[PDB]
Amino acid sequence: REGILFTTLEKLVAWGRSNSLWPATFGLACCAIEMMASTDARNDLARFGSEVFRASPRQADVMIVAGRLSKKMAPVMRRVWEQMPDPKWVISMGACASSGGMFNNYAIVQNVDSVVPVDVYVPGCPPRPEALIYAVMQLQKKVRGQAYNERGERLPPVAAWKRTRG
Amino acid sequence: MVRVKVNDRIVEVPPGTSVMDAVFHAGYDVPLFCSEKHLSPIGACRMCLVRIGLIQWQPKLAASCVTAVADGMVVDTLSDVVREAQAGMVEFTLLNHPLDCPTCDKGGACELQDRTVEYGLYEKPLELPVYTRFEFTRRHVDKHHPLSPFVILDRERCIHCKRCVRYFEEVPGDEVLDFIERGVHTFIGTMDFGLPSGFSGNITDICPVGALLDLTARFRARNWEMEETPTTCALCPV
Amino acid sequence: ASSERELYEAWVELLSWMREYAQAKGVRFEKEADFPDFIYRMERPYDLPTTIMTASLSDGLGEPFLLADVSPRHAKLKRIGLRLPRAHIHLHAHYEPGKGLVTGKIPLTKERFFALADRAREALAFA
Amino acid sequence: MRLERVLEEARAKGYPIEDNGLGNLWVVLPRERFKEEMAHYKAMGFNFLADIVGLDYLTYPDPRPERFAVVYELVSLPGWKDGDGSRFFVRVYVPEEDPRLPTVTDLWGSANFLEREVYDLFGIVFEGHPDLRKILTPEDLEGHPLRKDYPLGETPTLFREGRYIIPAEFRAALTGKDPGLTFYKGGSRKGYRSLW
Amino acid sequence: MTLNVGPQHPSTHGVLRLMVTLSGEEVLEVVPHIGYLHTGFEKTMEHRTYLQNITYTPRMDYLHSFAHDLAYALAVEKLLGAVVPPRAETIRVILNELSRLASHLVFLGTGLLDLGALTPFFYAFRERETILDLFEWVTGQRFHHNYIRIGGVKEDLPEEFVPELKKLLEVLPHRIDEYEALFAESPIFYERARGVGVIPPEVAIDLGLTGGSLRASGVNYDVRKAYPYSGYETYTFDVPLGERGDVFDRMLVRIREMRESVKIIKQALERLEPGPVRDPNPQITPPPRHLLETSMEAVIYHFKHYTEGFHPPKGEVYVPTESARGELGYYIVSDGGSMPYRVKVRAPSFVNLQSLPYACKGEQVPDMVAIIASLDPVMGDVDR
Amino acid sequence: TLKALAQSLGITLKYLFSKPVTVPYPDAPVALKPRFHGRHVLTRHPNGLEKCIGCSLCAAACPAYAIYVEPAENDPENPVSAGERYAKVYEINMLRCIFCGLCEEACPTGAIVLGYDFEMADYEYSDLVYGKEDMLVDVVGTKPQRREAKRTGKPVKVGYVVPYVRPELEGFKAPTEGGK
Ligand code: SF4
Ligand code: SF4
Ligand code: SF4
Ligand code: SF4
Ligand code: FES
Repeated sequence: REGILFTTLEKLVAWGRSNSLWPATFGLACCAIEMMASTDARNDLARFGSEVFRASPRQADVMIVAGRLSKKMAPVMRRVWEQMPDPKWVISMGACASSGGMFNNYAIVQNVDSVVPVDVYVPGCPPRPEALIYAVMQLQKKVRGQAYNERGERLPPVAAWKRTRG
Repeated sequence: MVRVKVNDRIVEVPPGTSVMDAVFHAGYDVPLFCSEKHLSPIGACRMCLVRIGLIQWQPKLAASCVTAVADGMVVDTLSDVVREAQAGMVEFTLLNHPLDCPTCDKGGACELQDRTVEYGLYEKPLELPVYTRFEFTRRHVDKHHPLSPFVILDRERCIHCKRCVRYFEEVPGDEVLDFIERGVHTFIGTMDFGLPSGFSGNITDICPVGALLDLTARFRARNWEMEETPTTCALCPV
Repeated sequence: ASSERELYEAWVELLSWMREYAQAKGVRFEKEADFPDFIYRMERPYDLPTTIMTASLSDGLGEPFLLADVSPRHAKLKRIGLRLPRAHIHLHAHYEPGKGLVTGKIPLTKERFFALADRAREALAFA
Repeated sequence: MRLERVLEEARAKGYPIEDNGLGNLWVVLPRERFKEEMAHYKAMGFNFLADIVGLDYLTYPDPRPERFAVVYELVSLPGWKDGDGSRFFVRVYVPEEDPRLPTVTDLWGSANFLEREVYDLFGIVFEGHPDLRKILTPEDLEGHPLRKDYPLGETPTLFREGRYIIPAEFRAALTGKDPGLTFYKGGSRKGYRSLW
Repeated sequence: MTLNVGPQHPSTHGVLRLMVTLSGEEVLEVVPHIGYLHTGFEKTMEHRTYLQNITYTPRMDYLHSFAHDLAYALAVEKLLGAVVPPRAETIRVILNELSRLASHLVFLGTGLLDLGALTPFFYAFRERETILDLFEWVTGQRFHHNYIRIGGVKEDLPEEFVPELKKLLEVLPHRIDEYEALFAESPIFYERARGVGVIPPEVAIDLGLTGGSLRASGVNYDVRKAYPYSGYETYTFDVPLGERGDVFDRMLVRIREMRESVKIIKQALERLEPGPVRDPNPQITPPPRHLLETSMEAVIYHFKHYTEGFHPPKGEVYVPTESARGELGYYIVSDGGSMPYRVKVRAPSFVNLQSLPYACKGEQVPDMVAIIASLDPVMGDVDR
Repeated sequence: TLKALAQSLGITLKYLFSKPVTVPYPDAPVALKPRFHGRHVLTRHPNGLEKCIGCSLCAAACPAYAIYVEPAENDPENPVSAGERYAKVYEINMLRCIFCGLCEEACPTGAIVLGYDFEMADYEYSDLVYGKEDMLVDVVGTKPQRREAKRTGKPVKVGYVVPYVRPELEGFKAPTEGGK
C-alpha cells in the first residue's frame, strides 16, 4: 500500500516520488555553507521538487548527511532519521562524512554509514554543488529502478530496507 | 680517564679511545661514512676530519675517529670551516653518484642522503641558490648484474664503500671481493661469481648505498613503509 | 652545438650495431639506463631520437664485456664512451665535423667496432 | 613596559626567566606563589588574560622539572585607555601527583571555560572553579584525553582485495626522541635555524 | 522552564544544546551545552608533518580559511627564521582580505537568513560566488588552499587574475551600499536590534571577546595595528568601530571593514610586480621541480623534503594575529622532530562564546535567537 | 524608517526584470579554471609509455593514505613504462582522497594530474575505490558515467569547460569552450 503492483501505479507514483525530492540537509560542517550555495545563486533545486531545504523531517524524507561528525552525534542523527516518515533516502554527502577524510581518531566517527544505512555516497570535501546535482540525478533514476551497481547488480528503489525502517 | 672537552662540554672517557666516540657521547656529531661499529677504522671517508686544540690547532684536519684522545683536549666541530668542508666532500662524493633516487631502494636508509642534507648547502642569506659546479657527464658503469641468488648488484651505486671488502677480512676472515682497476677507473667485483661463504648477506645491511639488495624484495615496497618488527630468531640455536 | 644531433644520430647508429653484433653472435644485450631527462622530463621539450642513455653487451652472465654510454642532453663534454671491463680501455668518441664520428681522431667504422668486440668477447670471455 | 615593574620583581624573587630569541618570555613560578603574584599583575594594570595552555611533557627529549605545566598569557591591551602592549607568558611547572592549582577565574571570567578544557584534555583540577564537565568531549570516554600516553586511535584504510594500510607505522615521520632508520643524526636533522 | 534547544536547528547550525532557564516569557540565563563536535586537531597534528598540518588549518574555519593557515605559517616561518618575498607578502594580504570579505559576506548572509527578511542573502551570495571564482582561478580550489606555502606561495598568479580583480572592485562599492541600505532604515531593523546585544567593554575583556565584538563595542583593538604584522605596517587603513555592544553596532562595523579591505586591495595592486614567490633557500624550502632533471643534490633534497620533511629546531612560538574572527594565534612547541610536540590553537570564537550567558541576561525570547547569531559562531573554534 | 522600504522594493524590481545570471547545469557547461582539481589522471608519454614508475612519493604525501600501490619491475623487452619500476597496482580510494595536489608535486613522473571530473557518486562503498585504468588519461568519463553509457548506449559529455587546458595535462583534451 504505497502505489505499486500495477504497471501504471508504480511508474506513476514513482515519477511522483522521484521528482518531488525534498532535501533536509544535516549540516555540521563546511558542507552547509556550500549547500546554501547549492541551493541558489547559480543553480536552483526548485526544478527538482525542493522548496524544502530546511529542518523538519516533517517536511522531508531525503536525508543528506552532510559533514564530518563525532561520537556524540551518532544517536542523535539516528533518532532524527527515525523521526522521518517511512520511505526515506540517505545521501551521504561528501568525503568528510563518507569515510572520514583525513582523520583517524577516537573523537570522530569514520564511515558515517555505520550509524545509518546509506544508498548514495557523493565524495569530495568540498565537492562541487553540481556533483550533488549529478548525485541526485543518480538518486532520481535509482529510486526509479533504472540503475544498478558497477557490477550490473540491481538494488531496491529505497535506502530503507538495508537495515530496519521506522 | 682522559680529560676531553669537545667544544663546550667535557667528558671522562678512558684512553686509547677515538675522539669520535667522545664526540657522539658529548652530543656532538659529524658526518661519517667509512668506519663503523664493530670494525677497525680506516681514514677513507675522511669525514671525521676536525680540528683540535691541546692550546693550538692542527694544520691538517685529522680524522678524529682515527686519532686517539688526549687529556686537556679541545675538539672543534662547530667550526665554520668544518661545515664548509663537509659540504665540499659531499659535493665531491656526489660527482658520479648516479641519479636514481626514486628507484633507489637504499632510500630511507640512504644515510648518505641524510648526511648530504644535514651537513651540505652552499656557502652563501641566499637570494639565489646554487646546486653544483659540476655539469659534465657522469660515469656510466655496470648495473643489473645479479650477484647471487639473493643479491642483485648494480655497481655505480657504490661509493667505494670499502666496508664489505673490509668485512670479509675482519669478520669471517674469508675474502671473495676486491677493488679492480685503479683510481677513478676502479670498481669492486668478485671472481667467485657467487660467493660460497656462509656469511655474506650481512653486507646488504652494511652497504651504505643500495648496491647490494635483496632481489627478492626488489621493487616490492619502500623503506619507510615497512614495519620493522624487532623480534627473535630461532632458526639456529643462537 | 648541433654537433649534438649528429652525435645522437651516431649514438643510435652505434647502438644499432651493438644489437646487430648481439643478435649476430647471439650474445647477450641489456639496456642499462635511460635518460634522467626523460624521467623528469614531463612537459619540457623532449626530442631525443631514442630513450636510451646506456646499454651494454654482456657475456651471458649479466657481466658486460663492453659498455657503451652517451652523454646527456645538456651534460657538457658531450661524447660517447666505451670501456672494456678489466682492460682499462677507455674510448672517447668525439665527433669531428667535416669528417664524421672519430675514435680519437681515426674515423669509426662498424668493422673497427666489431674487431674491438671480438677481441673483447673472446679474450675476456669471463663466463 | 608595564611588564618591567613585573620584571625587576621577578628577578628580585629570583624566578627563572625564559626567553626565545623570537622575543617570547615565560616566567617560571611555583604553584603556591602564583595566584597572588598574578593578582598583583592585574592590579599593576594587566588588562587581558588571553590564554591557558596546558602542557604534557610526558615524553620529551630533554629533562623538565614537571610533566604537567600550565602557561598563562597575560597582555596589556594598549588600544584600551590603559595598557602598553605588554604581553608575556607565565609558566608554572605542575606536579603530576597533584593535578591541582588555584583558578584565575578570580581575575578574569574568561578563565572559567579555559580551565575546564584543561581538566578535560589534561587532568588538571583547578581549585576554586565552579563546574567541571566536559564542554568539548564525550563523558563516555575517560582518561582526560589528549595526552601523550593517551591512545591515538587509528583504523586501517581499505582497498581492493582487503589490502590495507595501517597508519601508525606507515609514517616516515618522527620525533626527536625517535631515531628512524638512521643510527644517529646531527646537522639539519637535529634542527636548524637562521640569523641571516 | 529550562528549555532544551537541540543541535542543527532551525538553520542556525551550531551543535547547540541550550538550557534556557525561562520565566515562560523571558530568558533569564542560558547554560550553553556544547562540545558535541570535536576532533582534537591539536592532537592529530602532532602525528602529521608540518607540511601536512597545513591541510588541517583551513579545515576548522569555513570562513576566512587562509587566516588560520597564515597564522600557522607565520609561526613556523618565525621559528626557523625564514623570510618571504615582498611579492609573496603582497599576494598574501590580497588573499587574506579577499577572505575577510568572504567572511563578511557569509556573516551578513547568514544574518539575514537567521532571521529577518530572507532574500538579500542571495545577492550577497552572488558576490561570494565572484570571490569564489577568484579563488578557483588561482588555487584551483573553491576554498581550502595551499597556495600559500612556506617561504611564500608556491606559484605565480594567473594573468587572468588581474582583469577580474579590477572588475569586482568596481562593482562592489555600490553593492555594499545597497546591502547597508536595507538596514539603517527599516525602523523595524531598529526595533529588532538596537536594545539587544548589551555587554560592558570592561566585561568584554573579562569574559574575553575579540575584535568586531570588542571593536563592535568600538574599543580600538586591531591586532594588525597593535602587533602589526607583515605589510600592514606599511598600509594605510583605519580601524572601523562601533561604540556599544549591540547587534546593531556589529552589523554596521562589518560594512565599513569591507570598504577598508577594498582600499587595501587597491593599495596592494599598486605594489604588485614580478618576484620569486617563495624563499630560495632550498635547505628549508622544497626546490623547483624544473631542476630535478638537472642536479642530484636537488633530487636528494626534493625527495627528502616531501618524505621526511625538515627538522625545525627546538622551540615554542606564538604570534598574535588579527583574524576576521578575532585574536588568532598558534602556540607551537616543537621538540625538533618532524612533527610538533604541541599544537595549541588560540580559538577566538570559542572564548567569545564564554560571554554568552552574560550576553543573554534577562533577554526576551524571540530575541535570543538573534543574539546568538549576531556574535558569529564558527563551530570549529569551539569544537576543535 | 519608511523611505527605505520603498527603495528596497525598487532595486529588487530592477532585478526582477533583469534576465538572470545563473547558469543551468548540465545545460551550459560549468566554468572552471585550468588549475581546477578533479579526478587524478595518470599520464603517459607520446612514446605510449606511462610516465609513472610507482614513485609512491604521493603516498608519503597523502595524509589520508589514499593510495594502495603494488610496485613491480618492468619487463625488459616490453617495459610498460620505460623505467625499471612501475606501479603494478595503482589504487586510489576516492572515498577519502585528499587529492592532495601536493601529490602531484611530489610525483616526479608527473603521472598524477588532477582532472576536471566531479561527476562521481555511487551507491556502493567498494566501487568508489577507483582503479588504475579508471585513473588514466585514456578513459572517456567517470566510472558511473561510463557504466551508464554502455547499458544505455548513450555517448558521453562531462558538462565542464575551461578557458584552455592546463599545461600539466598534455594528453586528453577536455571540452574547452568548443566542447561540453
Ligand atoms: S569533506 Fe571537506 S568540505 Fe566536506 S565536511 Fe569534510 S572537510 Fe568539510
Ligand atoms: S643509494 Fe641512496 S642516494 Fe643513491 S639512489 Fe639509492 S637511496 Fe638515492
Ligand atoms: S658496495 Fe657499499 S659497503 Fe661496499 S665499498 Fe661500496 S659503498 Fe662501501
Ligand atoms: S604517479 Fe608519480 S609519484 Fe605516483 S608512483 Fe607514479 S611516478 Fe611515482
Ligand atoms: S669514520 Fe671515516 S675517516 Fe674516520
